[PDB]
Amino acid sequence: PLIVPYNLPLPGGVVPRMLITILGTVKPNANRIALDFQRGNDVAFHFNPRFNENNRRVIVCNTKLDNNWGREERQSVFPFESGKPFKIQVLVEPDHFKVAVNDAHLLQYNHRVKKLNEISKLGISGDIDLTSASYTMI
Ligand SMILES: Cc1ccc(S[C@@H]2O[C@H](CO)[C@H](O)[C@H](n3cc(-c4ccc(F)c(C)c4)nn3)[C@H]2O)cc1
Ligand SMILES: [Cl-]
Repeated sequence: PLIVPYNLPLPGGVVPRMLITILGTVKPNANRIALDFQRGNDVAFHFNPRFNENNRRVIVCNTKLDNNWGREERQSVFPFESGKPFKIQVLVEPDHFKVAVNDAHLLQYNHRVKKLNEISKLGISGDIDLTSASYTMI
């Protein structure tokens, strides 16, 4: 398995039609996972499954600019499961990141950070065994 937290460079930044695929297995009794598409110190797109936020499972998405988190976007569809293998696919579209988990569409996140070419790394962290992290053009 790859060492978590893992940094996946995205050479030249992201572009529409770029597909990022992450395979891993959630740890037993997981608490949290995060994907962080980063523009330097800023987080263009934070995708954060929370397994126990006041006894609810929720995905929180947000952007961090100059160390400040913005408005959260929340999704109660929660496709992750402690102990089980998952696939996350993040497709960059012109106006949003489009996320599918286990081949089912989950959410879209409109681009707040609009310099897509400057979003040139992806951090993967939290309560997973990480099998692979890669990208391709579709
Ligand atoms: C005013 C204010 C008060 C409280 C908060 S809470 C904050 O909410 C953000 C989304 O709005 C992020 O989720 C933040 N966050 C989560 C993680 C994280 C996730 C998974 C992981 F596996 C690792 C290693 C780290 N890192 N930062 C989280 O602290 C926010 C604003
Ligand atoms: Cl969290």
